[PDB]
Amino acid sequence: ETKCTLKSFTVEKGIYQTSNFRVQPTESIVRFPNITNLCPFDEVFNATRFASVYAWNRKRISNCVADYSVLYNLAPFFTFKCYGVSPTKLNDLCFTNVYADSFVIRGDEVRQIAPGQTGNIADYNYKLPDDFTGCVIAWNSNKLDSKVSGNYNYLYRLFRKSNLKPFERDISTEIYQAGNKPCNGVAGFNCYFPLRSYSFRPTYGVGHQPYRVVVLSFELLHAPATVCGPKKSTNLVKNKCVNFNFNGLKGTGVLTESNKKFLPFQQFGRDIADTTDAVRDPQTLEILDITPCSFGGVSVITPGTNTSNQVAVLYQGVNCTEVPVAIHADQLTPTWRVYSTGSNVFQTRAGCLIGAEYVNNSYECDIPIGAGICASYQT
Amino acid sequence: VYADSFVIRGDEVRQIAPGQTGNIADYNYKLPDDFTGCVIAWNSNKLDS
Amino acid sequence: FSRLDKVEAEVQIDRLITGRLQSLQTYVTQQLIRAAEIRASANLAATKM
Amino acid sequence: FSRLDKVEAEVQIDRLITGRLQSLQTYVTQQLIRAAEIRASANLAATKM
Amino acid sequence: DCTMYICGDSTECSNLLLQYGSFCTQLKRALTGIAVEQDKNTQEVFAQVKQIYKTPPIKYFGGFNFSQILPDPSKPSKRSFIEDLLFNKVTLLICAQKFKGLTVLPPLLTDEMIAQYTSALLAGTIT
Amino acid sequence: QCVNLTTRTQLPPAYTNSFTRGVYYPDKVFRSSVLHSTQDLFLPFFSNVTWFHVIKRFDNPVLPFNDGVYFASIEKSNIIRGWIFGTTLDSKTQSLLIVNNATNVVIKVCEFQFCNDPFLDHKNNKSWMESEFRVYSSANNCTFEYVSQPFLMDLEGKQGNFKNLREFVFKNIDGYFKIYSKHTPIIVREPEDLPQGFSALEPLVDLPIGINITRFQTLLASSSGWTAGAAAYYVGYLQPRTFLLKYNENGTITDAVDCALDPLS
Ligand SMILES: *[C@@H]1O[C@H](CO)[C@@H](O[C@@H]2O[C@H](CO)[C@@H](O)[C@H](O)[C@H]2NC(C)=O)[C@H](O)[C@H]1NC(C)=O
Ligand SMILES: *[C@@H]1O[C@H](CO)[C@@H](O[C@@H]2O[C@H](CO)[C@@H](O)[C@H](O)[C@H]2NC(C)=O)[C@H](O)[C@H]1NC(C)=O
Ligand SMILES: *[C@@H]1O[C@H](CO)[C@@H](O)[C@H](O)[C@H]1NC(C)=O
Ligand SMILES: *[C@@H]1O[C@H](CO)[C@@H](O)[C@H](O)[C@H]1NC(C)=O
Ligand SMILES: *[C@@H]1O[C@H](CO)[C@@H](O)[C@H](O)[C@H]1NC(C)=O
Repeated sequence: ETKCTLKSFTVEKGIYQTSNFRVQPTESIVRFPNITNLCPFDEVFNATRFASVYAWNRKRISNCVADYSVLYNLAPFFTFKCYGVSPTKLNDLCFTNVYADSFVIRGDEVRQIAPGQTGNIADYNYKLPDDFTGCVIAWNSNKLDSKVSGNYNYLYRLFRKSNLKPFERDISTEIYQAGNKPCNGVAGFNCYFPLRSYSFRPTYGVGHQPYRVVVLSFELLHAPATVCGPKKSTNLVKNKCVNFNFNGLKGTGVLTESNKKFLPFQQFGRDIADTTDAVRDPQTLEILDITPCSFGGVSVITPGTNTSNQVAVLYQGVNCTEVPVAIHADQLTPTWRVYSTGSNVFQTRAGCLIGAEYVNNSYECDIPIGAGICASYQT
Repeated sequence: VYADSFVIRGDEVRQIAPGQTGNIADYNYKLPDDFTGCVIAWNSNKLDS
Repeated sequence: FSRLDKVEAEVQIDRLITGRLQSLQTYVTQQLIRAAEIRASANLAATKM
Repeated sequence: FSRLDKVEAEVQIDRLITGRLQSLQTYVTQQLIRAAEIRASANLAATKM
Repeated sequence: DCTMYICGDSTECSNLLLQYGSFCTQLKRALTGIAVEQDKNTQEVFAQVKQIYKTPPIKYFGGFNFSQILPDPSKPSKRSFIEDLLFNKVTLLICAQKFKGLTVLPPLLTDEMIAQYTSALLAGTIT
Repeated sequence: QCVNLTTRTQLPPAYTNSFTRGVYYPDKVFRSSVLHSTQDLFLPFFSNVTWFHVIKRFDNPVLPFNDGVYFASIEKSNIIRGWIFGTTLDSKTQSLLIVNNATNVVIKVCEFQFCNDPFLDHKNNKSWMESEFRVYSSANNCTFEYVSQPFLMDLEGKQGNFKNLREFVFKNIDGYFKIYSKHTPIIVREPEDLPQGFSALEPLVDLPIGINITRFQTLLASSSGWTAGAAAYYVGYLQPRTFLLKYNENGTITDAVDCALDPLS
């Protein structure tokens, strides 16, 4: 190393400095507060009955946590799609609003809910925008909703003079006019009612049985975010170099116990240098201290090039109980581990020197080490 | 204020800018090194073609 | 110059010339410091003589 | 690098590097000046002793 | 430090910094010169003598009272009284809180040996 | 449903000098026994604060809102309850209603259609009831609603020997609303003016609302025949300035100094 640094094949008797020393992080940890205030989709998914399509139940959800993990893993599902984004990454997608359109309809007309497709429900009851970014869930619901006695209490509009714009609910079902002949009063000639009542029993055709469908819609970054999935956090490690992240507190160091007092609202810690040094764990309520990773320079003590070839290595400003971590394979910055383990390690004020034994007679100084210590090559 | 007007290929405007070179930039017209001004080009095939 | 247009390459060569000029400035500052020290030593030697 | 692209953020990182390097050069310059002054004082003290 | 200060614990910045040249090399060279000159300063000032003298236990200097300047063994250090006042009157974590790769090497000579030189000078000049 | 009585003599708003009040923690950090300088919006030292005294005496007009406001109340019976913030106050855009009367501190952002005089004070014949609470007249589209516990107050209206000082500062920035609060009892001498002392404000809550606001008007809690107890409240404005602050070893703000007041400063 010193031959390469001095740019010569010979090095003169003395002290020299080489590249520095650093310690790499052992592992990684993350921490985030308790996951609470779940989004109340459980009641809607467990609701007794959903209204018709022309009476489409639109529900507002915001300011909560949506556990899409338990969404993906509900037993009675038959269909779960997201045509705008990937359904997998919803755990890390925070939108400012949630609109839930819930209904139960015939299983043969579900695909009309996808935008750009026609259909009675999608033309006279409820359509969706062409640029819709959202999700659709369809599952079997005839097991509890359909009965053999006759369940006609479901309705759907079949006739109208116009196609409603997206996000439009209508209650009026006035006597539909088709031709030029006037109509009013009660049922007569060319006076057909816009809607028709369903019939949902478990004895109709397979695929015609009622299905429960919920559609999720959301906005994208024009207002403060309200809802998204939980952020998982690992356990905590102490007294070892790690890569912490406490709510965006990216950094590196060693975490130790703290003996200072914070305030109920105070969260961080800083010093005159204006750098982070103390934190409060989110999930629990204690104070942790951050200490930067140990590091320092490296120096070589050598006699004349021709006189000998043995050397000694000095680590500047390192507590020498930590150099055992530097006594490792592929952990310390230097690669010459051969002198990582060597002769009797001696401790001084500037660090601990490897490759010499501290005799205690008296001589002059030949190679200045420092703090009252000088080294030489002798018998 | 000086105005220059002509008609070229839609696939040749790239050589109109100074710095680079080309057949249109060597045999028909070329800008100085540090030209100051503006360029406005549009399609005219609805009338010219 | 051999591969790019003037209008963009001139910025890069300006960066290069600025860096070279700053390095020359650093060299000259070091020379000034050394000359001052040598002048002090020369005055001491003159007094000795 | 999280926000900006992987080919043009080099402009910002170069800006920061140049600023920090210039600051370091300034620091070492005043260090040299103060060292020279302290050397003059130390020589005076040695003569006094 | 060369790279720790500028953009420490970075990979691509470390790659893009090494192409400027030998800047931090001459930085380190200048700082090393500064440090060795700093040690040489105290070496020149205090090492004018060779033998380490020592004052006799008897302290009757013809009526002159030197007890203020001579060392007193009561304190663990071999320091006089005026020296004690001087060391108390001067005050600077500051030696440690600087942690961006800015090391502070210790002086080659410690305070005890400097005090021993001073004691030798006093003994020589009074005896 | 709202009934107007009015017929009040309009005394000129009184003027007082803000001694040192109006300093609050700017961020959630910890610094020990260090001096730190900063620039932010603040209430300048020794500025003209507008004082309203309300006892038969009925003063609560509309006030302009800009750069946030510093509101204070020196009183004991706690007769002032709520706040109405908005840009038009005509149900054209959503507005903030903050009410902390008896049940729960409730914050609602909605296009309520309001009245001329929002009143809940007059109540026959020797007490106070929150009757005629129809200060709004419609509920069109209430996007945001927040509920939490009520603050520290007393029961029913009264007067004499004021002993409470409640200070608040309201600031809206980046769509987020910040409300800072402080409460101090046992005021001994009351020259109907703010006391001489030092007390830093404290963070209470943040609201992610994000709407447009330009003016505000207070709320205090049939509507004919009454003579309420005495009260006194204060309003002050803010502007950008720079301050220096001295945290102590325990981590709490202890003193602050201005930078654009005097050559000494
Ligand atoms: C976060 O949630 C966890 C788990 O619900 C809470 O853990 C508590 O830990 C203490 C200390 O061991 C136990 O005595 C409690 O019984 C735990 N509570 C449980 C298991 O419900 C933790 O307190 C929560 N922290 C916050 C700030 O809410
Ligand atoms: C020299 O001066 C010192 C004081 O500077 C004398 O020490 C004092 O001695 C008396 C009695 O012996 C004590 O009461 C004082 O407390 C001592 N002073 C201090 C500062 O400790 C010393 O006696 C003098 N010696 C001679 C020979 O004059
Ligand atoms: C080799 O080094 C020795 C001292 O170790 C020196 O005496 C000798 O001259 C050197 N030989 C050379 C420089 O050829
Ligand atoms: C290094 O640290 C350990 C534990 O902190 C301590 O016991 C040891 O004395 C230290 N080494 C020194 C101070 O040389
Ligand atoms: C010198 O070292 C030896 C071996 O450790 C020890 O026995 C002896 O006491 C030491 N002498 C002094 C003066 O420290």
